[PDB]
Order: sequence, then structure tokens, then C-alpha cells
Amino acid sequence: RTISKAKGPPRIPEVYLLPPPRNELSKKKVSLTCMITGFYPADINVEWDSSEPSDYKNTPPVFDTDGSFFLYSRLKVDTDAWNNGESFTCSVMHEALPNHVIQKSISRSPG
Amino acid sequence: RTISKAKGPPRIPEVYLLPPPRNELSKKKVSLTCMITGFYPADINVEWDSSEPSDYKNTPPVFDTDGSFFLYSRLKVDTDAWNNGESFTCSVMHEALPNHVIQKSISRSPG
Repeated sequence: RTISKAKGPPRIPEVYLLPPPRNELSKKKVSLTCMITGFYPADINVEWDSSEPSDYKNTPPVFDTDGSFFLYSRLKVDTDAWNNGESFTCSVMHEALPNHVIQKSISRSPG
Repeated sequence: RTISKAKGPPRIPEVYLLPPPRNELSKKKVSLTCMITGFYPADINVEWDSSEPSDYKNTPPVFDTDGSFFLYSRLKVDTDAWNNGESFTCSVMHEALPNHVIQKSISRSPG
């Protein structure tokens, strides 16, 4: 269970952030993500933290023209229990040829 | 082809933004989204603008425990052709019971 490739499994070298911006709420609906994308071959996995509270679920490959691949994964807590509750992290390991990366944080928020 | 429901198709009333934050690049990989979520029944659609340049593709239902439903859709141009090129918009219409919404913009970016 292995191959090599085409257009390109292995090369498109980057990591992402999308933190609680300019958007007016009360504790309850708005959440954010981690994005890792333009990469074949057909498999890579995403974990965030290692533990899961309520909502950490994966946004499935979306591959773009040239796009070679697109992954997006998200996290929420729910609202009014942010600061210390999970001051938070995202991890990626995409085998097909190993790259194990970590990038973390947040700034702003529900305020 | 119609029903009513359960936990709740129709109620979870909000819209989203996630604009080019605190993340250092050169023109080429990092893009953002529109998020509309906690809503049954089994169908709603997303268009952004009405025209499509390169990459506007839909991130598929992800439904959370309570989650009643989650949709995410994205847009890119590619890089170094932002300002006027597409100063940009997101639209939602989710039938099952009609709600037609529009919210738009961006601020920061690749800088």
C-alpha cells in the first residue's frame, strides 16, 4: 500500500491559521480551524491537541484544479470558556512521506 | 421531496467570516472561507459572488453531536491580485425553509 506520483503528492509546503476575527456574537456559535493543503498522495491525518472536547472534526479533502490537495480541520469548545480552558493546538502528520508539524495559538476571540 | 423534523433542521440562526490574519507568506498558498452552520434538514446551498474564478468550492456537511448542521465554503484567487481583482462576497440560501442571506468583505491580507 504505497506509490509515488503524478502532478504531485509530496510538494506544496505550508500550514495555517484562522482566528476569531471581527465578528460580533454572544457565547455560542462561531468557531475556527487549521488548514493543511495542496498535497497528494491520497492520505494524511490531522489531530488537534491529542484530546477531543466536544467538537474536533476534520473537513474532508477538497482538491483544486491544480490544487494537489486540500485539508481543513476545526475546533470549538462552545463559548464562554476560552482562555485557560484550552489555550489550544494543531498537529499534522501526513505520511506518504513523513512531515510532522506543529503550529499553535489564538489571540482575539468572542471579544 | 420534503419533511419537517427532529432535533432541528430549521433553527440555528447565524453567518461567518475568517479573513487573512497574522500569517506570513509571499503570494501563493493561504486562503479563506464563509461558514454557515447548525441546520438541518438535509440540504442548503452556497454560492459566492455568482462567478467562480479558479477556486470556489464548498466544504461538505460536518454535523456535530448537537451540531444540527455544519457547512463551510471557500475562496481563493491565488495571490498578488487581491484589492480590485475581486473585493469579494458570500451568499447563502438554504431551502427546507428559505433564508436568503448576504454578508461581505475582507480587511487585511497577504500583508
